[PDB]
Amino acid sequence: MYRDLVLNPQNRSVNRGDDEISLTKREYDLLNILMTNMNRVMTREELLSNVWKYDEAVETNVVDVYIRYLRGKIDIPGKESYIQTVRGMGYVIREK
Repeated sequence: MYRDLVLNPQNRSVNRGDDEISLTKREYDLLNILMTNMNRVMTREELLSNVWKYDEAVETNVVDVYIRYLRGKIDIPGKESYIQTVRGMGYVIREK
């Protein structure tokens, strides 16, 4: 019943209310794994292994960078981020 964000696989974008937000391949995959694992904290290692499955020369830092790309496109001013940072554990999307 979580509807703050709704994935659109037809054009692999995400809807925030009535706003459709275009996402790159990596941004979509990263948002998808977090949403599929709602309320569970995903470590950078877990996110890296899922979104950069066969990539070479890609460290955990890239996960952090993409979380920032995601926040830039989906977060709204005056509202807490849709993706929460959990120091020492990773990232999580929490149903409120």
